[PDB]
Amino acid sequence: TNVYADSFVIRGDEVRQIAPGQTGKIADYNYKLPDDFTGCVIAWNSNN
Amino acid sequence: SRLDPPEAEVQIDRLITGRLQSLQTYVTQQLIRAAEIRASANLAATKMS
Repeated sequence: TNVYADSFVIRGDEVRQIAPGQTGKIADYNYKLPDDFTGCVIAWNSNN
Repeated sequence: SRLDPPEAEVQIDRLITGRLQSLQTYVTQQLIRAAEIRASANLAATKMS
């Protein structure tokens, strides 16, 4: 029906905080995925 | 209180399945005992009549 592609950055650690309900400072204040999330997460490599 | 949404969710789901099993067993066994009580009550009404 519709697709929204969220885009942001985060450290190598705390990447697991990009998940429904997963706690952490980034999840607590910056970006909190809904509990009933539905989609794909792609933490493709950016060392460069 | 001790658990954060994800595993609080999964553990409370296990616990609510357990309590649902307990309450459903209670309700089904009490329906069987209520059928026994209803048979005894029909017997009591039959004796009354």
